[PDB]
Amino acid sequence: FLKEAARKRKFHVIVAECAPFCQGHEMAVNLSKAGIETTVMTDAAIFAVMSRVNKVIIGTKTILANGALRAVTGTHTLALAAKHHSTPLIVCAPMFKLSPQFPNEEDSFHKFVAPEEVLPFTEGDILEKVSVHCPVFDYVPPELITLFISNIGGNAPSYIYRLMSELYHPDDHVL
Amino acid sequence: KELIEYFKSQMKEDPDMASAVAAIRTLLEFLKRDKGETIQGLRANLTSAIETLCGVDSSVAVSSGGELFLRFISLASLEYSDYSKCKKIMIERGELFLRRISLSRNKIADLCHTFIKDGATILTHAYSRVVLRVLEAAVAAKKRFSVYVTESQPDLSGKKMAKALCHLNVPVTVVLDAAVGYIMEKADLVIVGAEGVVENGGIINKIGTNQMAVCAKAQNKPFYVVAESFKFVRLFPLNQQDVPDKFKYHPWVDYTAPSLITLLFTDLGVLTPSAVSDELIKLYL
Amino acid sequence: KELIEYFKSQMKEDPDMASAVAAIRTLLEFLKRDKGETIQGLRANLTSAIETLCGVDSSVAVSSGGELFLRFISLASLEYSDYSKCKKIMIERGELFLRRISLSRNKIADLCHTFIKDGATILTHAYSRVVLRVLEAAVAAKKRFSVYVTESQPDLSGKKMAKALCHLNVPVTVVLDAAVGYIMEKADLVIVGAEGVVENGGIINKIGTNQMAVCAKAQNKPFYVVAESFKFVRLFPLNQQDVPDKFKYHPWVDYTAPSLITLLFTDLGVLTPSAVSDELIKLYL
Repeated sequence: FLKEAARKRKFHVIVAECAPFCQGHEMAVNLSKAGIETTVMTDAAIFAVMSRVNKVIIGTKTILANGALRAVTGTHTLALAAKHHSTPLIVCAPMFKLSPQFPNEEDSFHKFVAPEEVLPFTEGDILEKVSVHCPVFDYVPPELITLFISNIGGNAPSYIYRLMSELYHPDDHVL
Repeated sequence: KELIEYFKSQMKEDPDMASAVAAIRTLLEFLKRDKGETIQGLRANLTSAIETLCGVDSSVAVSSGGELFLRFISLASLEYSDYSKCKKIMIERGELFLRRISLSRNKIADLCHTFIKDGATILTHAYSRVVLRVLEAAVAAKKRFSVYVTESQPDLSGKKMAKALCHLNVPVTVVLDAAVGYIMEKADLVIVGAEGVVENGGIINKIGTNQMAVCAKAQNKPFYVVAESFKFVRLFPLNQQDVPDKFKYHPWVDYTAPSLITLLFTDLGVLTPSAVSDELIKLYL
Repeated sequence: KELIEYFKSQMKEDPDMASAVAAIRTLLEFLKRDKGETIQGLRANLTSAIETLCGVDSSVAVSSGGELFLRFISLASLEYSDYSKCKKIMIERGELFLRRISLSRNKIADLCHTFIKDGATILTHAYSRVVLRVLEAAVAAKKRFSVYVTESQPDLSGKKMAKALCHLNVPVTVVLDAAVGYIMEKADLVIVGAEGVVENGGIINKIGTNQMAVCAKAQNKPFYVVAESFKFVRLFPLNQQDVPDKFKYHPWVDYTAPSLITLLFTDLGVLTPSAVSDELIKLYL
């Protein structure tokens, strides 16, 4: 979505890396390879830099039933900052990323991986006392989202329920 | 007459049962009495009965059930424009509709009881059979939680709700009507029943519900609502004054905007504040 | 003893008068009884009396008045470190302080009654002498307005306020404690009394005040507060739980954040929620 418009428009892209798995560096490099004037930064400076930002475009892992998302860790704070500054937050996700479930569940929402990425094993004896948690994903409510760009055109989160009714059958929700 | 008496009889064998379901049962039972074979005579006689019933019981649910019955008869009229086999097919469809509406409460409980977690605090305003069923199914699911009920000063029904909840071995607690803001921070979610669902998504509930929703919005507290499908009404109040005065009568009801509601648990499924408008548009009531 | 009896006597000749002013009068009157000529004996005997008085009357105003009296004695102690002429000068200064605190109510009314316009609707929660004086001065200024008072379910004092207001030939109206959100749109401003002003600017008032302030914030309604200067207390509650339990005791009081308050009408002048912190810092109480 970003590199398709760089051939006819010129803009500035800010990329916030992910603390557990710094995957934003690859995206920043791939974008700079096309001449888009990209920048890389940490999550701690999200709100500090989100006063000069004009738009936000992100990707999700799955779309829930009430229009909320299961995105990588750090997207909830991004949506909060967007809502504080009243900036539109666009979500580019195909139709196969749409799940027919509401935030029913509890605790098993996020995928927890080994704490090696957050705190290394070479710390010392403090690892027996310190409790480390490494959630990969997080929950983003629908109220902080503005638009959903899909293969069938953009739509509002308040219409995602209809897409659910259009995609899946109510008896196959539990599977 | 017989309409008043039959309504009160159905209300009295089981107190539990709501007024709108009893009204629909009375309307269908009086449908067997109909002798006229013209469609406007059936329409006017039944519409007269629904208005009289609504006069007897000033509630939004009765009017909603009456509007739904007339819309269902209008669909069964667009069947063939017959009123020769139409009355028969209509009676069968109505019986099916009544049996289907009977299971609404169980469906709502089985679908809403999953949003309650162990160790969480719930905040309810007034007594409601739907929230009671949800809580009974949650405690039936090997869950433990605490509940806070508002005393509901207009009529002391919150104490009845607390008694019925404490009877189920749950640590219930009654708070003052003016203390809804003091205990809002000690609540994880809010679940209340709705007397009637408006066109946009808001709810018409007891006088002490909109202020609680406002406090929930002020503290990012999930405000859930549980209501059946026969409570959908084609109203669109813009404020507390646009609500019809016949439903309020110290008013006895208020309107809550959909922006303060998180989700809706109905027999048709778990819905958002906007999906009800789609449903109402599909019915063309 | 004599402290309890003197407090109750001063409370009983005039009911109108608040508890903190009566407590300050009793403390100054018992100051004449003091025979010890050491400063810690005077300090401890008087501090014992203030704690006993606070035990008898569970209110934030009494504690505020006691804290202010001890701070004023500490200043009169930093006078010379004498306790030879110090007791005398202290008694004179205390008499002056009492006469000055007597006019606080009139000053607050004359300063707050100007913010009420002709034809406006006012919303009050519970009975308060300060809001009553403000309304009496406004109607004394050839003004006409309507008032809505909450019944205050914990103790039926809202009805007393409505009676005292209707006695002044004003179209008062009593609403339910759960109806604060239904009549919020029909109110132009909100004026209520404060039992105690916290360090940041919030107020400790009846249990049904924070929810009203929240509704006022949700509808951009001016929320004014009227309180005296002897009600300033060095507390900083972060939520409804940080408030001391001795003041709450179904709690009888709640805390309101300063972000929901528009202005403050005190005997020191019309102030904003932040100027009270400056005043408290200047006193070093």
